[PDB]
Amino acid sequence: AQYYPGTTKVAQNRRNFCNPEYELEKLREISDEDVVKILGHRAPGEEYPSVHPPLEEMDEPEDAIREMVEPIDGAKAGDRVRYIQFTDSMYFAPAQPYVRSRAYLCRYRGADAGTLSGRQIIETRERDLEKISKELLETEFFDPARSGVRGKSVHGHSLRLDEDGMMFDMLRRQIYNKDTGRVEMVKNQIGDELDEPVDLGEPLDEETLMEKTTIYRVDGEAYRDDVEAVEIMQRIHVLRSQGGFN
Amino acid sequence: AKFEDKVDLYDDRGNLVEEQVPLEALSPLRNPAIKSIVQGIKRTVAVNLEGIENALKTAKVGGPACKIMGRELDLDIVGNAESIAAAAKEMIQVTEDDDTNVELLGGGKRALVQVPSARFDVAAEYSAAPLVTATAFVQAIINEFDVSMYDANMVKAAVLGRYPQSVEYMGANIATMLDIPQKLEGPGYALRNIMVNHVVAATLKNTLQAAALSTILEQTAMFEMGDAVGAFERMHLLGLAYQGMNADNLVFDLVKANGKEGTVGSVIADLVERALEDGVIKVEKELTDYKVYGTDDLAMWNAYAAAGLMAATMVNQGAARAAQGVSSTLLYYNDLIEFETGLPSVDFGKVEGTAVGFSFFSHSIYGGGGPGIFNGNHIVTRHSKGFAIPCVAAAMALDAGTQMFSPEATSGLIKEVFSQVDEFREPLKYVVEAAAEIKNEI
Amino acid sequence: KTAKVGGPACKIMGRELDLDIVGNAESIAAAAKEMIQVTEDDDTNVELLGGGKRALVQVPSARFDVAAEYSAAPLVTATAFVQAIINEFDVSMYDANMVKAAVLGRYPQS
Amino acid sequence: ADKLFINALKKKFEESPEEKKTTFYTLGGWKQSERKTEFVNAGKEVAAKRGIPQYNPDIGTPLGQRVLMPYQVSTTDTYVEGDDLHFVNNAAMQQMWDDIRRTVIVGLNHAHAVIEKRLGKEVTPETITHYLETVNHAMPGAAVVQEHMVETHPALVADSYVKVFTGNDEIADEIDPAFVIDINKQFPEDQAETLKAEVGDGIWQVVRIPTIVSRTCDGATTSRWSAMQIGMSMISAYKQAAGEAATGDFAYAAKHAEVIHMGTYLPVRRARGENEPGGVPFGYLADICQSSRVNYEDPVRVSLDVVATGAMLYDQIWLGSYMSGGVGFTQYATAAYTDNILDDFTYFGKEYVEDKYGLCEAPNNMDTVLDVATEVTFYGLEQYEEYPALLEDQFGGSQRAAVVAAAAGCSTAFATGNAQTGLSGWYLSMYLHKEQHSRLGFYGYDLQDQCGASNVFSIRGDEGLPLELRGPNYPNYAMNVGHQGEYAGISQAPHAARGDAFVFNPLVKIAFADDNLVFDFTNVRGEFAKGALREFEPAGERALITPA
Amino acid sequence: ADKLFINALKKKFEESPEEKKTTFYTLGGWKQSERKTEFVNAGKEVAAKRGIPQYNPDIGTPLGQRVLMPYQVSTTDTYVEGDDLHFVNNAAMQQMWDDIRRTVIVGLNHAHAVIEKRLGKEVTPETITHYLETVNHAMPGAAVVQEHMVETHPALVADSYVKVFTGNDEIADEIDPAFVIDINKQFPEDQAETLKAEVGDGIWQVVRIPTIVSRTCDGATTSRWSAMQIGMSMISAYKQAAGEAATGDFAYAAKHAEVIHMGTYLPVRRARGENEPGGVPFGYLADICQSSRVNYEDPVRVSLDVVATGAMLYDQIWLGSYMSGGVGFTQYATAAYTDNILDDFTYFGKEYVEDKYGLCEAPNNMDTVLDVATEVTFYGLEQYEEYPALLEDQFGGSQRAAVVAAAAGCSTAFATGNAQTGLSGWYLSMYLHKEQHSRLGFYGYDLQDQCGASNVFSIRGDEGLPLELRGPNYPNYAMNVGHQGEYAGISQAPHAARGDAFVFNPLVKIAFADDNLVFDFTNVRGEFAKGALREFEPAGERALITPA
Ligand code: F43
Ligand SMILES: C[C@@H](OP(=O)(O)O)[C@H](NC(=O)CCCCCCS)C(=O)O
Ligand SMILES: O=S(=O)(O)CCS
Ligand SMILES: O=S(=O)(O)CCS
Ligand SMILES: [Mg+2]
Ligand SMILES: [Mg+2]
Ligand SMILES: [Mg+2]
Ligand SMILES: [Mg+2]
Ligand SMILES: [Mg+2]
Ligand SMILES: [Mg+2]
Ligand SMILES: [Mg+2]
Ligand SMILES: [Zn+2]
Repeated sequence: AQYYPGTTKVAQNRRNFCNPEYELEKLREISDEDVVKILGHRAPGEEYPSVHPPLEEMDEPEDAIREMVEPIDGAKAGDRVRYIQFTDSMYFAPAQPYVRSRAYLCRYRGADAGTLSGRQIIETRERDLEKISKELLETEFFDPARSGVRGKSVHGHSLRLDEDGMMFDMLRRQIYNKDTGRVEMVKNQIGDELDEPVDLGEPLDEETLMEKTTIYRVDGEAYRDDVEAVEIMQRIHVLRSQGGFN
Repeated sequence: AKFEDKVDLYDDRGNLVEEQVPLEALSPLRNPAIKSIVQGIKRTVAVNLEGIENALKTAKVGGPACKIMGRELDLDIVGNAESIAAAAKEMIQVTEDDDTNVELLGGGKRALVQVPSARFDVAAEYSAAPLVTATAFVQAIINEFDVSMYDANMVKAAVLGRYPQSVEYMGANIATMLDIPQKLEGPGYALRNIMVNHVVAATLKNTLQAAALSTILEQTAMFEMGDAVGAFERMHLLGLAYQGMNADNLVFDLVKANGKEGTVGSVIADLVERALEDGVIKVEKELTDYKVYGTDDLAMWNAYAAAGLMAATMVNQGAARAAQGVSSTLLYYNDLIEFETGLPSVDFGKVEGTAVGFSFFSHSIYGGGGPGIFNGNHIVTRHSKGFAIPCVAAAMALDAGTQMFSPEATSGLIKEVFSQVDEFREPLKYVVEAAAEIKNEI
Repeated sequence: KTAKVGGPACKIMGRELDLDIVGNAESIAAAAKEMIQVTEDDDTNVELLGGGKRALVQVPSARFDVAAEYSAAPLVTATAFVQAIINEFDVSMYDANMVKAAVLGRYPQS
Repeated sequence: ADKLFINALKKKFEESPEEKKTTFYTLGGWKQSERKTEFVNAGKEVAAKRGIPQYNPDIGTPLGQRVLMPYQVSTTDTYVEGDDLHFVNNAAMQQMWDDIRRTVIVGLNHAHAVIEKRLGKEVTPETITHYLETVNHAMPGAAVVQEHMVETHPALVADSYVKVFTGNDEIADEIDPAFVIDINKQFPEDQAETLKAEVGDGIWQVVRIPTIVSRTCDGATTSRWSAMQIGMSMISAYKQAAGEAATGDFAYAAKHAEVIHMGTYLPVRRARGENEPGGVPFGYLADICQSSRVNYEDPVRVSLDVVATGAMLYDQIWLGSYMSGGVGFTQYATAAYTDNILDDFTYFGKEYVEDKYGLCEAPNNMDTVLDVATEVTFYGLEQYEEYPALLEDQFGGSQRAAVVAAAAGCSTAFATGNAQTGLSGWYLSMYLHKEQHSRLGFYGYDLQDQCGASNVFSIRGDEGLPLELRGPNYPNYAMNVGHQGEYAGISQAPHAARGDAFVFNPLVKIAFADDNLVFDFTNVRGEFAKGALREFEPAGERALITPA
Repeated sequence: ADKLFINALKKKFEESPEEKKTTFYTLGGWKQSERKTEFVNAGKEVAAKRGIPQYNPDIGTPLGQRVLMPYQVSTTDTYVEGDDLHFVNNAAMQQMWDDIRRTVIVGLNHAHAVIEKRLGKEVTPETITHYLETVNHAMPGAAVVQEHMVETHPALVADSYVKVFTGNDEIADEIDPAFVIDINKQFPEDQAETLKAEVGDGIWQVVRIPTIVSRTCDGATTSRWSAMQIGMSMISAYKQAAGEAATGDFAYAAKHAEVIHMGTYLPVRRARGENEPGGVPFGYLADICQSSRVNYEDPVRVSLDVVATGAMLYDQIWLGSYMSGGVGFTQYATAAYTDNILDDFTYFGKEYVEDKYGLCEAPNNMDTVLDVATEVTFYGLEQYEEYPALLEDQFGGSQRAAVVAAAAGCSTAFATGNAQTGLSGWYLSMYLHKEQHSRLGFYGYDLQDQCGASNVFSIRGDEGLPLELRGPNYPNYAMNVGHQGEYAGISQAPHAARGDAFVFNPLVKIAFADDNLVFDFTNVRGEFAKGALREFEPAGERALITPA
């Protein structure tokens, strides 16, 4: 698959996020327990709550489509559908909103992804969401200064960075420490205090942000100079226009 | 034949039924089974005799929480169902050997009613079904028990609700898959105002059959709206065949190849490869490490992409066994395929746009709800001309129990009555048989 | 010709199109009838009146035996005339929406 | 004792009310009237200010060649010129309508189930009370989740809030009484028992959106406004993601699956959305009026307070403005709520029935209709023949038709305990009155009247309905003055004689049992008088945001 | 000269508009804001008086962790917090909608034909003036025929009147000029000749009913109230029997055959009658705005005055209240009429088109759409990238999408002189924006956007319509913020570049050229600022009839 046109670093980075054969760079280690705490849906050692009984207990009629489609493990179990949501700064965060939903539907099974300017979300079965979430948090989908895990109060994608280089967060879920240079997650994604903070590693420096970003900007690679990517957008416009007419 | 296209037709197990069927043998305008399905859905009513009896015994008539103290009437309607139904049938039929059907279900608690087709051939629309059924059962219940002139208006309220003070039959104990003509968003929309959950309930959650019934209703509405007249006719017929009738086993084979480990993106890659292999698209231009595809048949590219979209919904919401992500599949299948190819997505962007608002109105405070409460007449989901809602039907067929407003919650009366009807329950079977039958008349 | 479309007293300056529809009524009618009909020689009737100023149109009864109601008559008729007008004069993509407005009015805003 | 209208007649005219002759033409036209003089002076000032002629007493015919009468608001000792009862000039009447229009009842039963099942979270009195603090900040138009929101001025929207009620006393008694319509406090014991049994363990919100918004917008705004802020307060108080798939079930429940509108939408010739007057069924209007829970020892007073509520809303604001306009229909309505005239006639009929049958003990049949409705019709008509001042007071035949037939229909229902034979007695009254005086109402008054007998007991599609379910959109009723509010009275009459807590919807009855409303629904006729005197304080004004 | 938004950005933030970094969390939350401090104090006062908690700044999340910004009303020097632009808090915004809702245009052509042919009486300027004196007494709610009528207080209904206009100068000048909208006085010469040619010898009334009635009732009241008082005034002024068969022809003419509503009624899911915002097509909204007749030298100013008119009405009042409610959509709309941002982008695009093509000289084709909309899209987007203060100001992607695409679509229509290619340029703008920043608007913003390209030039039943005829009920547009007012600007843009007197209906254009309106439609943004400062005086208030 081709994924995206263009000849910039931005374009290649958009293709690499979509391509399940591209190995996302891992930047930080986070424990399973700490992913669970950051998600905030259940407590450590709490069994997965259910929304319906396990599939095997349900005795369904013959359906060739269902027989061909393997359910994700949380669907077999009857897990709740829960979410993880991220906000990406327009100051060169590595992932961005449509990059995420496009990538998620190429990489992940059984996924309900939503894109907005200030937040991007995936909803899926809870035990499967915890496995995807580890990857979204540990890899270059995430930077702990320019990306935020935020289930509510998401303002900041379009705000000026603070003096530490951190995105604004009304609820200050991610704190940079002036003396040490690491970010810690001090609250879960909905804003409740964590018993103990989670280290999220060092913010990527400017050079590495520029290497890895998927936003086009005049002070990075401008979209209007990625003339092949603009050509395909314009093509789509014109072909949809003619096809709606006749 | 106006069109030279032929398609191979399969059953819902992926076995070939008939090869090389002319496209127009699937047209709503020609296929006798689609005619019988559509006249069936015009003429079929579910009567809840238990619900009428209970509303009368408690005087709970006229809509939610409403009650008239002092108006209670205790009538043994379910215990006299056979007689009541026969007397209603005598008023419903036109003649004694016509196609009127009145059949008790549930030990007399429910009745399937099919009002004779001929009442509709001399009617403007379809409201004769609930209105002739309602009065025949109100009169039959009054005559069974000799209900007095002073009390009979309670029987009317228990059967048809607060109408005509309300525009709808508010509080009625009858139900139809269609809704009243005043609720159409535009003229020609009546076959679109059919809840997704009613389609999934009538077809017993068989995914292919739900997708077929939904497609047949949506694309038949496209004819009634004039959308499938002239320039656009072939586009609509090919969407019906490939997205809703599993033509050439395309949907089926995509799901088979992607069901075990697949994603929306893997289904896209397979569909693009199949379109290329079949000659539906070709490389037009090379950019820098990027092939720009073109087509000399936009209706067929649209159809192939539509089959892929249905497969992607089956793979994606089938793997989750949770319908909610159909709004995301409908969006990003189309958004990804345009940047994958350089060609326009299904319905030239209108599935993608329907999916943007459907996603918003299924995950926000402003309106909408869960997938099963939408329909082709809903303001959020009317915009694509038949290519979105059948995927929602497939997704709700595959939902394992994540919805509060599930077909069990919203459509139980519909399910008991309308799934009795073979052509509603298994339309893929009947439409393909009828197409094979008229194969040489096109 | 006047751009007076969309309801009483309405006009869009600059949108006028001067098309000789009544002088070419026979061709336009025939092209509409081919889209209106289900099969050749079915019960579709398209007959000109008043030297091409008016047309009586009877949409084939079969389209109604597969419809819920009766709106296919104006909807199928309007679209077949809009497309036959556009095809008769080769009206451009940019201008064709005025043909639509002159046939069917302010629908679907109204 | 004097008939109940004698005091008013004696206030109106110099002559005693039995006197047959008078003098006309000597009062100086409009100059006899304080209010008309106010209007002439205001007209001159308006026309100068704006540079366009406006009110002018010399255009058209000269008002006041007879006495321009004061009216007693029935059950009060307030006497006002009829212009002070016009809804434009009476802020109590406008607020009555705003308080109905801006109310919606919205269940929490689906919502709490979504919380317990999809989200896997608990619901308790504690979490409900948290939710109610949250929604009472959010409902008037204030923010709970996003940064940089701009909000409504709290003092402009001080009339908007959310309360709850439930038949479960355990939960009801535990919530801050600030948020609870307490059934046990608001209703006498019998009625509270009935209402709590209807509601059961259901929990329902009564949402009032701001009057200033209902005036700027329309009735169909109410349930949407309510649902947006319920939705925000569910997200904030229960810690959902701020917009996830489950958020849509709260929206569908609050907008459709557990909403009770005050009015349903209308057909296109009279196109209107929800919560407009034409959509309010007569049974609901009787339940909105709160006389039943205060005056329950006197079924006549309950029934006629319902008639006043409905005559004003349905004739003055609905038919006289929404469906027409101009000078409109003040006195078509005031005949039913002034001078104690309907009260005289209806207490006669109640007396008649109580002595002959006992309330609610007459057979529910045509015999009872023929007896009671004829007897009460001849009593009311005899009063106009014996008191010439009463006939000159209710000068239009429509007025008299509505009044006499309201008394006849209500009395019939007090006998039978059933509104449908009450309605048959209304129509028979009209047919007897038409033959007695060789006139009835205005040119179109008896469209419904002549269809009436045959449609009382019909069962056909657009004909058959119990009276309580009928309303201003019942086909025969959709046009004409002098019927709708009286039918709401007939709908109330058998339930008031039976002692029923409600007529048609117990949720609607409870939802108006609330002293935080701006209008006092327990004393509709007292409020109309207060508005007529310019002493009622409505919500919704813009003085805070306009210059001094 | 500096970009037009620079002064606003320097007023809002201490840093220079180019500065990439700031400080947050140090402003005391809500305590930084005069308006939030007023709201916190008012909420304490409201809650204590009524005994129910209300506004509380500690509910949910703490506003003002960042700067709570002032906004400059574009084209003014007034800077206010955004709460002062919420429609609930802005009496000018409420009156703008009241003045549209309460207006209807009603011909006298069929009426005068009924008089001449059916009654056999002559019509002349003199009989027209006498009818106008009569209807200006009756329209606000006063009587002309019957005895014992009770009437509206003239000072409560001072804003209601009737004027007329005609394209025949000699007939206009013979009718009393107090009643005449004088086309030649109100319009510059070329536009006046166009409008008079459209009207010809036709004679039309502009009828405005009282704001207090419109707020009590709904928009569908307006043509009814109009017709009632036209009917009474035709009876009184032309000496009919007061109710004869010919009376019904004046009713049908005024209510149906020669009425022009501002808005058509809506389908049942969003049921509303006539004269509600969703029925107002975009070409009518551009015609209601009167910037065209004052600022005709500057097509950018005209177009962006129409954008302000529409963003307020369609997003704040219609989508943000009638169709939702709560805190609502103030800043979704303010992005299009504050800080001179859309003005900076749109002047850029107008000058680009002037230099490359000449206004209205570009070919009307897709080449032009691709050139102009792409160039203007990139300019707008570069401003957010160059100025971090501008991005933090228009912080929501939907606000940016609407502002950038309005400048792109208006500029494309300035090039082609045709609104349809302007609309194609709007959609291309959204597609480029989405790919540039990997975001666009809110979850549901681009439903119409993705259907958009294919439906611009479609001719199918519910798809194909010239942009001027579309409106908030065009199917794809029926839900979402950030489009409808911008589409009214694009509908105005080619007509302002061409110097056309109107966009879609010349009668609507004339009908608002009237300084007797309460809102000044020639200076919509000036009025919004006046209302924000609490300096606008609305009609409709109840002060005269309530306690001092
Ligand atoms: C709960 C929702 C989901 C939903 O259905 N509507 C919400 C909330 C709702 C509430 C917020 C009021 C409150 O805080 O209590 C109101 C005001 C509607 C109402 N009920 O009155 C609203 N949004 Ni929202 N909403 C807005 C916007 C947005 C932007 C904000 C992005 C940012 O970075 O700040 C995003 C969508 C996006 O990402 O593109 C958004 C999301 C959301 N919007 C998320 C909450 C986001 C969060 O958790 O912070 N709105 C805007 O982009 C600007 C205009 C703004 C609206 C208020 C106004 O117009 O003044 C408000 C319009
Ligand atoms: C979708 C529909 O809601 P329902 O699905 O019918 O509840 C509709 N609301 C809306 O369109 C909301 C529009 C304004 C709020 C969102 C603006 S993006 C309505 O209430 O009629
Ligand atoms: O005279 S009419 O009966 O037509 C109207 C009475 S208000
Ligand atoms: O977050 S959402 O896009 O659903 C709502 C924006 S106001
Ligand atoms: Mg590890
Ligand atoms: Mg190569
Ligand atoms: Mg306590
Ligand atoms: Mg009180
Ligand atoms: Mg009081
Ligand atoms: Mg350049
Ligand atoms: Mg002025
Ligand atoms: Zn109003």
